[PDB]
Amino acid sequence: MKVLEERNAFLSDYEVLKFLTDLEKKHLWDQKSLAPELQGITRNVVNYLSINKNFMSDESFAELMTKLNSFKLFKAEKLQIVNQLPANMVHLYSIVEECDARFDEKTIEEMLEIISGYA
Amino acid sequence: YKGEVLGITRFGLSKMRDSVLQLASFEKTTDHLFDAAFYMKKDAVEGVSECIILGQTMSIGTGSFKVVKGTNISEKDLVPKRCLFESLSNEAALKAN
Amino acid sequence: LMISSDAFEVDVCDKCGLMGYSGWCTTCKSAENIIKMTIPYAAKLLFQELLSMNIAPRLRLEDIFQQ
Amino acid sequence: EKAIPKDQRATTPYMTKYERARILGTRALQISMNAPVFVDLEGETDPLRIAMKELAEKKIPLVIRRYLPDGSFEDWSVEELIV
Amino acid sequence: KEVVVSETPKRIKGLEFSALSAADIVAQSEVEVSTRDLFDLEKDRAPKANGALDPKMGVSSSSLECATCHGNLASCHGHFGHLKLALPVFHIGYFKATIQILQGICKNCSAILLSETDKRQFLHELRRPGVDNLRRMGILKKILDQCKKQRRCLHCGALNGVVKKAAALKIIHDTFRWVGKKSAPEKDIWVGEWKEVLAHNPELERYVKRCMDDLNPLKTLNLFKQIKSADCELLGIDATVPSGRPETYIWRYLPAPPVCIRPSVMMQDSPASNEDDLTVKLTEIVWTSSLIKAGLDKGISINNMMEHWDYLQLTVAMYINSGNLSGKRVDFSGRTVISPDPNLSIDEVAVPDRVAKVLTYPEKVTRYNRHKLQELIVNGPNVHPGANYLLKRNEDARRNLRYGDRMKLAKNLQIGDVVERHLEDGDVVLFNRQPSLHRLSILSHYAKIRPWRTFRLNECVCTPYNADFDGDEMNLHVPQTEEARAEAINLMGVKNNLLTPKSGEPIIAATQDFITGSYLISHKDSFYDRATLTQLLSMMS
Amino acid sequence: FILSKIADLVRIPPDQFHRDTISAITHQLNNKFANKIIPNVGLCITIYDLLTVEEGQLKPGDGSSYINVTFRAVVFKPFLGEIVTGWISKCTAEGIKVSLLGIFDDIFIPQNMLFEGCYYTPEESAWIWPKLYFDVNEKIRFRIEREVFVDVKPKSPKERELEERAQEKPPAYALLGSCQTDGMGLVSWWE
Amino acid sequence: VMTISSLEQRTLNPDLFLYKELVKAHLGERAASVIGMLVALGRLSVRELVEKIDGMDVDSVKTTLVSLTQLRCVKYLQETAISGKKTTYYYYNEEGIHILLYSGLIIDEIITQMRVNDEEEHKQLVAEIVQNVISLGSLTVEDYLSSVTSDSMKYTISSLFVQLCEMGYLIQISKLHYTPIEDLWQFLYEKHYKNIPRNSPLSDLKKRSQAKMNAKTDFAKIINKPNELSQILTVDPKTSLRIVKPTVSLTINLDRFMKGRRSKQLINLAKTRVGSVTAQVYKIALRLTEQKSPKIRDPLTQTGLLQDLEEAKSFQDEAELVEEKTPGLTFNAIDLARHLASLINSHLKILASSNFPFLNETKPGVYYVPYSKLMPVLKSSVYEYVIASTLGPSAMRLSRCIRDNKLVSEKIINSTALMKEKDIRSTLASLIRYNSVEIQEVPRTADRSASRAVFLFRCKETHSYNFMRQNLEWNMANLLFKKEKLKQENSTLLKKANRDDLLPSELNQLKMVNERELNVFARLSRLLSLWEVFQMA
Amino acid sequence: EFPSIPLPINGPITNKERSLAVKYINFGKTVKDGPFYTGS
Ligand SMILES: [Mg+2]
Ligand SMILES: [Zn+2]
Ligand SMILES: [Zn+2]
Ligand SMILES: [Zn+2]
Repeated sequence: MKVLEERNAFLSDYEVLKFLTDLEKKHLWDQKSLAPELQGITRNVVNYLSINKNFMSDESFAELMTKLNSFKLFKAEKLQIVNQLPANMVHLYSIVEECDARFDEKTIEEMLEIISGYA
Repeated sequence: YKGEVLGITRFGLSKMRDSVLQLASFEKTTDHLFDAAFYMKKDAVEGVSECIILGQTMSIGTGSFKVVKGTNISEKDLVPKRCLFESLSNEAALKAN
Repeated sequence: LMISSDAFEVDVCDKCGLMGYSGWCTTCKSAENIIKMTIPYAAKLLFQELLSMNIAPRLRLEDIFQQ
Repeated sequence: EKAIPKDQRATTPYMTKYERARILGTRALQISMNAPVFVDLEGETDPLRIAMKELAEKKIPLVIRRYLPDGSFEDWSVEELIV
Repeated sequence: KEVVVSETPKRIKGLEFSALSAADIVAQSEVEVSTRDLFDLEKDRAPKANGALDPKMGVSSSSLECATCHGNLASCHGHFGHLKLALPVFHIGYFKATIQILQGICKNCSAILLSETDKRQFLHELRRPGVDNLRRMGILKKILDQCKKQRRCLHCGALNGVVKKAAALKIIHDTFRWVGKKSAPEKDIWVGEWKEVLAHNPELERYVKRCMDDLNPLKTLNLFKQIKSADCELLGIDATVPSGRPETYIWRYLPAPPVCIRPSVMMQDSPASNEDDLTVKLTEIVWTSSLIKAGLDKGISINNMMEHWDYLQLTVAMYINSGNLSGKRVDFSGRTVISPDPNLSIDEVAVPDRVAKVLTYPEKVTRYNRHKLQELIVNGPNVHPGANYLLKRNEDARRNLRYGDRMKLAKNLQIGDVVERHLEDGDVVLFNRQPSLHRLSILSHYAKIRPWRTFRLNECVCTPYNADFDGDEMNLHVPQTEEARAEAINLMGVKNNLLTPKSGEPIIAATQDFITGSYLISHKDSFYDRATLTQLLSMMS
Repeated sequence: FILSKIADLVRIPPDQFHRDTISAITHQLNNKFANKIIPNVGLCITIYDLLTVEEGQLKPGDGSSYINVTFRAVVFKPFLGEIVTGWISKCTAEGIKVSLLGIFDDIFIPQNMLFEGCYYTPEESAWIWPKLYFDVNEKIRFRIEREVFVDVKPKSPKERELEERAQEKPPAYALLGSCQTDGMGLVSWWE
Repeated sequence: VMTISSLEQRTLNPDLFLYKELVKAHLGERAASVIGMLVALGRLSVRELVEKIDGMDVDSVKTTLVSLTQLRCVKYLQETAISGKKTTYYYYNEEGIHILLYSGLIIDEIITQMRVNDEEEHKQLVAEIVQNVISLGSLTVEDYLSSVTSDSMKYTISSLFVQLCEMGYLIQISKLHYTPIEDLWQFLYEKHYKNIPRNSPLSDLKKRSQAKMNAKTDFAKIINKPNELSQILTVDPKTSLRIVKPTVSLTINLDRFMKGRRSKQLINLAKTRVGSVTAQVYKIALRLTEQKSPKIRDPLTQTGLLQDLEEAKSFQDEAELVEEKTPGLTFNAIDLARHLASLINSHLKILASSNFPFLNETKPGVYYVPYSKLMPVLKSSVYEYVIASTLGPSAMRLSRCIRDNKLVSEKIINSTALMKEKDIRSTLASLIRYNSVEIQEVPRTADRSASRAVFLFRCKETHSYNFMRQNLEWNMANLLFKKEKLKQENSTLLKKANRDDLLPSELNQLKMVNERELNVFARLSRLLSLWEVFQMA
Repeated sequence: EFPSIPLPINGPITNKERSLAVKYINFGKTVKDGPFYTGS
């Protein structure tokens, strides 16, 4: 079919999660009612995307986006680090491009782990 | 109405009708198809005589208009719903760079 | 004149608008421009009678619902 | 292609006998496909008969788009048109 | 996974008439016939093979499927086959077109011979946005009229005479008509060459002297290819499509029609079935074409070659060369004689219960007919308030209500089912007499189920039908949808057509014995009483 | 996960006129944009919202109501793709396959762009890294490099009988990647 | 079905598919669309191109016309009406398409033209100079010399620049050449008619007298404009070197280039006549007489033939008078020929007595090479060597014996060189197929039948020449369309093969398609050398 | 295929015109690289 704007309004993963959460409250629940060919992906996206928060943020999301606004970087990698949560490793370096430096090690460790562990 | 008095005969139906199939409903056939294929008539279907051949609805009488059904929806429901989507990417993209 | 007399389903293509058989164009062998529609059967015999000789009554299509 | 607004409509405000039969047949073809009616009908059959009861009450949710020969849409709702 | 499949309701907006070129015939073709004439009758069931009707084309029987599309005679659209013939032959239908397009060309440079300023003026005159079909033929007549004035050519020194038909299907070019006393250098070459060839043989070729120029169809096939193609716009053809090209009006490939078009007549079930003559004509084309292609290089040619080639030209001319009657055949109709009945209303025709049992009406079940259609199915086809067929919502089949399928079938009755109910009281029906003069010959009525088998109707409505009853038959049609049934009772029925449109006078009103029954009541010598007036008031209502 | 805005026309039958317009159009758009992979856009999931609807037009043939809409269906498509989580499916000495389970299992990653110090054995053991090697059902965070669409290969009708007497194969949405980072490829290689 | 023998483009497009394939491989694809409507229609304005392409706008049509005008692929013509409204009109230019057609033979003949300074300058400098001339179109000197940094050898271009425009190719830019051939005559034909006042009738017109002499006079002056002109040549500054003025821009002339290419076929006919040394002295005597020769047909009879018998008669007679009276090309003396004694004079007498019409009409003793009596022999000597080469020598016998007399008859061919009824008829029908028999009938009945009729065979000229010319253009259109077939099979190979400035299956793919890409050009040059003769009168 | 009637004389690989094809393809590459491309 004729598309109009392909790459428009890059949204995060938690926004998709809360959209499919609020999509299954218009009708009967997916988990509370467990105890037409559309509920499959509806219960499979919400099950697969919640695998990293195992052993939730509206105002904490606001504080986190202001903290990401405190220092500047590239465009979509802020979305990548606000979704992947790189906390207990050096995976932030794995996000932003080569040359492992931009700023020194005792600052990348704390600006990684406080931000990605408070959320 | 064309500026000349020409009646209804073999040479009379060619006054305005561009329709080849309407002019194929008359005697002395097998000569109006070949010059229509030679001079390459575009032949936009508008007359009722070539809408009953193709099975189309005619544009006179009952099919001279269209009826459509109103949705009766307001602009309050057709809103671009939005709550904290592009706020993260707008501030940390033009700061000190 | 059409439904109770000679209702006959067919497929005609958009580019070089001749007709094929239900999945294929027979002229453009890729055959993705196939549009299925109904037509009187005597019009189908008239089209094949014209196409048997050196006349090509090409069908130019447009959608009903535009704006 | 331009749509004439309500304050610039130039056609007749009456209902033609050609547009009385088509709106009734379209309503009766919709009712035969199990559409909800909006009239207190007595128990009967033949959607062409119970569409006349809606036309006499003027509760048909359609409009009659009247095309002029350049594109002059001119909406003309059914309840605006009198019998 | 799968993909989005989108569809749009389309309709026809034009008919661009054109001629098939050499590539378009071969592209839509299935196979070439390739020198087969005996239809390949081997002694198994006398089947058919290549070079004729075959499974590469369509089918003409119950068995022996197509195997291009696996279907019977009811489900095969037919397929074409190309037929290439050596020595490309002249087209019989484009004779006048070839003469008119050869009058507008030089025969040496193969270009147009109109002056390039008058070409510019007439070309600007062609592209006016308002041009009628009667106007453009006049402009092309002016093209061919001014083009018969330039005797020489604007690019070469050759002279153009006149070109016409040799009074056959032979195009002659009478040269040297405009040449008078002023002898051309080409005229000097003409005189020297003919004097030389008469000096060789002064016995035979002296009597025949007016034999100037001929146009071989093999030669003008090679002369239509040397066009500049900016000149294929004043000749009528619009050369913006690759299906333009005046070369494409000469036979180089003959499209063989499908065998679904070629009739296999049903004067059979007898052994050794016979076909029509069109396949015989195709066979007789293929045989002489292969004979020319074989004997082109194998011996005695020239007289047999030109005789068989002109015979092939006459064969192709006979192949496509050799009424305003009724035509269309309509389902759900009847024809019965008529009878008098003034107890019936003017908007009704009484239909007997013997033809109101096979003339059905398709009714979709909904919320407002489930209480009736169940009993209608239970009554069955023999009891008159009943039904015959039943179409499921998921389209299982068209199951008839005759072989099994009792009481339990009416019990389920899913909401998308379509029954075919018998004709009942109050159904819209249209009613016709076959010599239809004006628009009051086809009215619309309501039905009424009665005894003995005639189409009786009231006599206040027999005046537009021109009924003089005496055993005259009339036709009866029932509409089969919800939208055409409304367009008969609203603007076509009896109560909405009390007038004639010829003068506005009432054409459909009181009749013969209803006039003399009103002259005797309203006569002045009649005086009634309550033992009589009450009976008169009770017999009218 | 992008927000693609496309526009088409849909039909609503007369037996669904009792509901409101928004839920009817939303139900008719979900039968078309289920697990119904779009040509060169990716795979749609749901419908976010709809806007600038028009008057419901109708032809004399059907009797249903045709509405041309403009909506913002959510399509699972990374713009280039850098790092995404998905566990392994089955061991093969080729471009190894993973599963982003719940949506589709079609992502390959070619082995030739990974570390050149590995070897696959036919004794059911997987690729051995220059410590222990990986096994089944473990979360793998990998790279996205190449994503090339092939939409529709139509099939000729006389060819459709040589594939039905004896007995889809190209995926319409396939991804590739190239693992390069030291330690990336398994979760418990870190910590 | 399996259409593989090139049938879906076989007959649908001659005479414009060549022009669409010469511009598709050079100027993108959007230029092919606007050049396929100038040929298929003719004259159409800017808005007509927009409403006829169906897919480009005014911002797209007007942009592509500049890229065609820069390669002089579009003629300009402005017009007006009786009420005004002056607008712009565009014609298709075949000279620019011929420049795009040859394109390497321009930079092949110009290499083998200069003297003793050989293989130290004419591989790097002039091979970039002329290639930038042909590619970029109209070039000036100052905008081009600024590309090189620290031009220490800035005078080395000027020595090759003043020499090359002195004797040929480089010429002043198209201030005349964008105008059409027809309107340059028609505007000159009407200005010498309305500026004559009223007078006596004298056979009712009389002005067609004056308007058929004097306009031709200054038409020749217009023909005198693209030649060797001293307005740009031999400018003498004080205390410096002889230099031309580098101010105005300059392009190439496709009029002296073609008459130098005609000398190749003349050398081939000389090698057909005589072997080694006498052909070499005819070669050098023709190369010394190149830049002043009469050319391939002038625009006086390219268009505007007004049906006059005397004009068509004494146009080839006054061309003989142009041939007789040159400012020095008739001076073809012995020491002038040997400068760049009696032995080569004897070889030149052998040229005089060779009796096929080259190097004739020597009444006082000074020799001259005729051209107008040479062109039919040039066009026919190559036509007789193609049927003899491809179709057969018996076909050449059966075709040339038609030409021995005028209209040999059927009972006279079988009396010459071969018996009857065996292969004379098959060969004769095959030559009917290639437009070289032109059958004619005389009847013995009342409706001109085939049984009671006998035939007459005369080889009519300018029907065998035009058909073979169209066939050669067709096969040229073939040979460049198959070159675009390997581009779709190398779109993912030639695009990636640019970052280097082993996978040995690519060695049988990349270096295997290269000779298949070069042999089509090696055959296209021979297509060019065989086709040129039918467009040089 | 279908054409089997004989072939002309301009088809050996004994050419010695290899420089002309190189000049052809370098002219084509310099025209394709130029500013007046306007492709697709
Ligand atoms: Mg009677
Ligand atoms: Zn097609
Ligand atoms: Zn079939
Ligand atoms: Zn001519």
